Amino acid sequence: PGASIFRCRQCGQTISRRDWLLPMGGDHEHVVFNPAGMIFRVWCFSLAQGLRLIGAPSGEFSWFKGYDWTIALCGQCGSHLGWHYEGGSQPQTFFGLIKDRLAEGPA
Ligand SMILES: O=C1CC[C@H](n2ccc3ccccc32)C(=O)N1
Ligand SMILES: [Zn+2]
Repeated sequence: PGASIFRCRQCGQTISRRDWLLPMGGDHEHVVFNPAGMIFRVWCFSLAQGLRLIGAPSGEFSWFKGYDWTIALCGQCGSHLGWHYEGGSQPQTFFGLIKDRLAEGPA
């Protein structure tokens, strides 16, 4: 399989797997805008590794009802890869990662 692991596009750090994609609200892809109007194509993952979660969670402008977010950087290079979500149910936690900041390839 050549499409099974997601790595940081900037450095190659191991981040997630196609197996760990999560359909939240019926789709793994969510297109969203931050308060500064920046558009992100976000893929939900049940699980991710190789990140560094920055600060404490915030509910402010959460794209996912009932979840608080933390900034998720690449733990290797510090590139902004997305957010970790916590404090909801089914599931309690998940990752929302910026699709175009990942590279897909072989295990
Ligand atoms: O679910 C989220 C993640 C963080 C994101 N976000 C990105 C910048 C920003 C500044 C203030 C509050 C929120 C912010 C967002 O809009 N929603
Ligand atoms: Zn990186």
